[PDB]
Amino acid sequence: IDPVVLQRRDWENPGVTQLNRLAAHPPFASWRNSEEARTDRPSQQLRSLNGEWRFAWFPAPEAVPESWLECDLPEADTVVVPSNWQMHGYDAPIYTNVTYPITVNPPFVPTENPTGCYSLTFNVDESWLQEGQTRIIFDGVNSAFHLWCNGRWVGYGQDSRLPSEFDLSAFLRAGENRLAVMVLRWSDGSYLEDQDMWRMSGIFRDVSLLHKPTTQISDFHVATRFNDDFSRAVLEAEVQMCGELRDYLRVTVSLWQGETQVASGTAPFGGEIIDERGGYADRVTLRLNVENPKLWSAEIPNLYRAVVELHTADGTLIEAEACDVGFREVRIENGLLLLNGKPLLIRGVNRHEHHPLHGQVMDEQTMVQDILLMKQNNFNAVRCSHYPNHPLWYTLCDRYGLYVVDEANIETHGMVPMNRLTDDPRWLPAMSERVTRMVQRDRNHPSVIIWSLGNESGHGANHDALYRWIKSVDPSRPVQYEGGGADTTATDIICPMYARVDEDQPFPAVPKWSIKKWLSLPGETRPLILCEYAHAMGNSLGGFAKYWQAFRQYPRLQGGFVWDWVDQSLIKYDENGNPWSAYGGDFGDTPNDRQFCMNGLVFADRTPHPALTEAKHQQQFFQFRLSGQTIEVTSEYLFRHSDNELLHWMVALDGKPLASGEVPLDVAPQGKQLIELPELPQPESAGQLWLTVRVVQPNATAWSEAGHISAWQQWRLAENLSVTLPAASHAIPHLTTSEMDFCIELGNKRWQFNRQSGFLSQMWIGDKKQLLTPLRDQFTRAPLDNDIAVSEATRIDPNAWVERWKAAGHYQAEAALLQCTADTLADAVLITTAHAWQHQGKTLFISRKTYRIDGSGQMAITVDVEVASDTPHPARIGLNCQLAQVAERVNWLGLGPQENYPDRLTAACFDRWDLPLSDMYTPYVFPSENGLRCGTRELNYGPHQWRGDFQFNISRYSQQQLMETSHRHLLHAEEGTWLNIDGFHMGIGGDDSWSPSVSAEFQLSAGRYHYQLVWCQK
Amino acid sequence: GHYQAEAALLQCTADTLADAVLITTAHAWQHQGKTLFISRKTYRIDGSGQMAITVDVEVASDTPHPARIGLNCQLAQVAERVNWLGLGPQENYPDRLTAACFDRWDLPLSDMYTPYVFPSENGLRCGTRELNYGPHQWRGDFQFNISRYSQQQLMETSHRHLLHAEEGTWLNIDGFHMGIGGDDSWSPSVSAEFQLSAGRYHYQLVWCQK
Ligand SMILES: *[C@@H]1C[C@@H](O)[C@@H](O)[C@@H](CO)O1
Ligand SMILES: [Mg+2]
Ligand SMILES: [Mg+2]
Ligand SMILES: [Mg+2]
Ligand code: NA
Ligand code: NA
Ligand code: NA
Ligand code: NA
Ligand code: NA
Repeated sequence: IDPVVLQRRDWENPGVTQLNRLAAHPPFASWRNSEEARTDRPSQQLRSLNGEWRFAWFPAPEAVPESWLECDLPEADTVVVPSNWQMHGYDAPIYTNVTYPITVNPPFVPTENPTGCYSLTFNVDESWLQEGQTRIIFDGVNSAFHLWCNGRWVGYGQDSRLPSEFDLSAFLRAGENRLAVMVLRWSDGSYLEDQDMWRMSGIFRDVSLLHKPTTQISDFHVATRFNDDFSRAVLEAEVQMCGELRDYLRVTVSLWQGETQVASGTAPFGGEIIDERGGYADRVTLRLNVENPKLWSAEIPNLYRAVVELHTADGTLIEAEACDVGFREVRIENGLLLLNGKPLLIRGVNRHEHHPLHGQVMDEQTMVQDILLMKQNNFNAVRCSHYPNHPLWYTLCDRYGLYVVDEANIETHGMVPMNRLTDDPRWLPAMSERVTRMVQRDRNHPSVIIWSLGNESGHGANHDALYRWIKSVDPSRPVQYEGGGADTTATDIICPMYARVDEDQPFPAVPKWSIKKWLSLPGETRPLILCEYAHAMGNSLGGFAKYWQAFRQYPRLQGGFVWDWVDQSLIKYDENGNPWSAYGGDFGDTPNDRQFCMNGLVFADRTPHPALTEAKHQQQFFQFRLSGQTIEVTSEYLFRHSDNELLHWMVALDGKPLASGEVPLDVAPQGKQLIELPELPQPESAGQLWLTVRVVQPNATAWSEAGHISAWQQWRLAENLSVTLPAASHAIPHLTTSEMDFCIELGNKRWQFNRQSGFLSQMWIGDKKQLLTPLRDQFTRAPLDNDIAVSEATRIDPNAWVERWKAAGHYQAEAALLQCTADTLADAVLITTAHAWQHQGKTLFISRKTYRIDGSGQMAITVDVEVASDTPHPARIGLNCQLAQVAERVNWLGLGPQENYPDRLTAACFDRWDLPLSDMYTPYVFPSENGLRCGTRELNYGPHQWRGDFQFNISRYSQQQLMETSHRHLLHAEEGTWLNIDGFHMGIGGDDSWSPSVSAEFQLSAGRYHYQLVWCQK
Repeated sequence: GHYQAEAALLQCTADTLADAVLITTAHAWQHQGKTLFISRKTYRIDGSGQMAITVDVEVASDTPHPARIGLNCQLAQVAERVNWLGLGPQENYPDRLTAACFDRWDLPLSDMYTPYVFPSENGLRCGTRELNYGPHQWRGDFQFNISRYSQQQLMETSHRHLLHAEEGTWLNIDGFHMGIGGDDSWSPSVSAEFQLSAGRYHYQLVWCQK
């Protein structure tokens, strides 16, 4: 194909971002019936061209044969559109984080430029061509394209994340027509699309045809302005037209509240005088008064319907357009972000448009599934990281109720320095279009409360210009932008990524201050909402509660957006057709950044990670205090009463329920309720009483089913310590001493301590061996993504926990025996052991133990550990062994039921839990230490019971296998069951995942540690 | 009832090992039917003359966190000097020990008492690994105070000038001690991290002759 199209190379020129593209505008449907517009029903004037298309792949646009313009290529395939062509296997998707997937040489792209040739033969009815305007709408094309209709060149478009529209009126004929779309993978637009995500291409959002009359609504803006107490509002609708102006033309704007018309107004065209040359003859603004409007919030998403009718004075409708209207005010005042006059607390998450099968194509089902899960887990806000979303997303957020940060498709992370392009006025045109056309599209959505200038593009003069452009065109929403230090002149909100709660990170030029400190820096007055925090990569969200404590305590700390919602894993199939989750590098893509695309609170199929429950608990909308027998409930709702809430309470003695009841909740927003519990029966047993409360929603909502639990909290009540001594045992265990073993016999039970190793190597119950691997101290864990601390494949931080561990010899050190002795007591055998772990003549740890086996068949293991002060703090201080048994169930008295770690255990509840063994393993795509449960007093597995105060995990996978396997699908069940029982376990961290992030209070730094376990048969 | 709690014996047994005698004890402290604390100990006396005291303490979760978890006795010996390896040389407490340095300190006994005009617990030194007083040596990882005044006398006396040296020397050796606070002096002011709230406590002392 040629000639001007190939010679001009528009995809290597940031001065050309489009040719012949129509102006951006809010969603249109061109209804010719007002009632269909009101009810938001399908429009005959809006056709989908989604479905089966013809497609051929080429290595470069030069390889595209001319004949393709005229007719179908025989070698083409029939494929579904929308789609990313990488998902159909035509070439590899690439995962890189920061480094561009192409040589950095702006505005040039590689000569080998994968080219997708899409075509469609389709019908157009004569009615559509006799009169009016027929346009084609490409909602998303990645990254740039030329368009032909029936062999004739139509135009060109850039920006993968906003719609490109072209007038086809002069190109079409009645009956059969053919479209030819040449999509280029790389363009100068790629320099503005360096988001930390899979790099794909193609026609990946809807394609549609829209018919508008020649005289048409071309744009409209809806604003809602309020009095001081929000009891009065004015809806202001500016309407623009194209076509010939006539005196008989009219616009009517009506506002609907369900079936009730609340207001209507009509005017001819002709705006007020704006300057010395007059006003806009082709515009009119309608003003409607609304008394006591029902206000829109995420809490209660009240919506009205505005209908915009273009018509003649005699009453003949030309066309109607429409939108949902949410009556809400967003403003920053005295340093606080307010919604309808009340300060928001953002329970937010970043959300990419990712599907493990369809790549970056978004469907309604997945969108709805995401929103439901978000709301069920107490999220009220979403950031569109890092591009305008599929248009349906905003409609759903409007109707379900979520606060939205709408973000321009501008990320230049890979530039050196980051602002090389954004400070260059030659790139201001390309940047402006990414901002301005976003605003023009999305400005009528009530769910959009904040505009964002993009992501990770430094701070340049181009940001300041566009910041001001938005502030000028839309004063209704704050503008934020994190680049260049998070608090620049281009942001209304201090919006850092991964600024910690208490700890400063004083990077040169772009420091990350403690969020508490940041607020009070000399002269600073703005609110702080983190654009990204609590990096949810694999086994993560350590310290999430620290953020939420601070958000609640500090008025100007107004929350943040977790990074992020969903793992960007992709599905591949093995030789047997079995699906597996894949990450960076698994497609032959290179260079790549491996698992760094998986940072989600949920797996790609939307199965929750364990971190999601911690998020739900910390983001609860009711706060609880206990005083005596009085529960104080405080509502953090700003607008709604608790009109779908009852409080269930339960008192239990070590898991055994003793008393329970329920009280309806009747709490005003920001209000308090006092609940006096009845007099509780005193227990005639030793142990700890535990109070658990939970908030239950009795009725189904749009986002939840009847019985949904929205909040919970636990307290210790009375404890009665056990003073009664167990009865003197009848049986007495016997000590047999050989050269190789200390053996202990009690009935048909046997304990065998290997005297060379100094470990318990075997146990027998009759003729059944109990151990496959001896019981040994363990001080290492299979490294979490946080311990590894890598964000770019070719970058290692020597301070990373795994790096320090490896270098200190933690994973290398082996036990050296210092002492192994045996003694007979009055009613017990006492085995005393001392070991040392060494690396290069350096003692890392010393473990001193006693094993006391008594007549009741209980083995009491007392362990005292020394950790050298100059060695890096160990991942854990515990024991492990491989059990011969494989049982169906795991039953424990401790924190659960889900996986919990010391810095991520607030959501867990103390109680008696019983799960299948498989649930005790968390299938993180990148395998690591997982499945731990803390605060555990009793553990039951098969014939075994362990008692003490410990943390444990239990599974068919050794720490050794977990640390040696890169992918979960490659793990194999080992013989029997691996048990890791820890006196102490280090935090998991997660403030970020590319530097040490475990807070000091969760590091194993005490130097000397003590724990005790009792092992017996159940 | 922390000041009134009475020690009730639960267990006291003796065992003879290969090279040691082992005494095992358990006690419960109770006030009006409520068990406040349980102390479980072993004393291991070997052929070298050393006595290893292992102490494990349970504290009821619903009793106010205790001021200390340790042992005390009145020694017959009155010596002139106190020698220790730990934080010093001056009085230091868990929430007030940043100024103290770890080293070998040697002071007159009188320097181990702080003469606050209103008498109270005083003269603690923390992070101590070895303590020497006359013929005795204690080793471990503990906090201690040492003086001629019992906690009882300090508690019962309003003015320092009314204190009288008791026979011998009162030794208070703690595995754990609560912070002193002071953010103000008219409400609870000891921060949570310096309160003895762990519920279960472990410490070991070795007592021998120097
Ligand atoms: C902030 C920006 C986002 O796109 C991700 O790169 C995240 C780390 O995974 O940091
Ligand atoms: Mg271009
Ligand atoms: Mg980035
Ligand atoms: Mg809690
Ligand atoms: Na706040
Ligand atoms: Na990432
Ligand atoms: Na209710
Ligand atoms: Na691994
Ligand atoms: Na006193």
